[PDB]
Amino acid sequence: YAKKRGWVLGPNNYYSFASQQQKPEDTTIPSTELAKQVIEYARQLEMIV
Amino acid sequence: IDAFRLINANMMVLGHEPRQTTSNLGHLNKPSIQALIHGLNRHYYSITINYRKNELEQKMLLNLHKKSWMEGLTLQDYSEHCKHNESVVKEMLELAKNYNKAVEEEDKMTPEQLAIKNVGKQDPKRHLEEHVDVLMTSNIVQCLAAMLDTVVFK
Repeated sequence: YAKKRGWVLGPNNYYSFASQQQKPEDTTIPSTELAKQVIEYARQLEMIV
Repeated sequence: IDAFRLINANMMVLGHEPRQTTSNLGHLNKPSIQALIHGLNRHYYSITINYRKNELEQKMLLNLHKKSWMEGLTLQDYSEHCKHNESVVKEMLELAKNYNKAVEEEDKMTPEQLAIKNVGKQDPKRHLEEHVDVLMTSNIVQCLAAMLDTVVFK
């Protein structure tokens, strides 16, 4: 495991890297798909009689 | 608005309104009971009036009367907006309970005659989806205008 991956033995202590996520979301950015959903409602409300 | 035109009193042996090659005279007005009592048709006659519509007048009258630039993107701030979405739910609920009351009732002795002699024109679908349509369209217009300004303004 030392040659392939990390887990490198130092002073009697291994070291595993952090494999978590750090994504800084804002989520008002997908506001186009929301307006897309609002329009396709009133599309489907109207347009067929 | 109506205009009129006097006929002479010498044409007493001939029928008045000497129409010859026209068939539009049955249109544009027929002589009502309040018109043919005073002088029609024995004194004067009626005349047709159309409207001289053209370009350089019509679109510029509409674009200055029924037109708003800054108003089409306002937000009608939500103190009274979500307040308006509350007084309508209660009366719709009572109509729904009244709609509940008739649907569970279901008179099934001579139904088609009882339905036609007892109409109300407010219970089944008159007061049921009218306000529901109005509350649906308003928040859609309001939220879509709210979403667009968030797309535009940063």
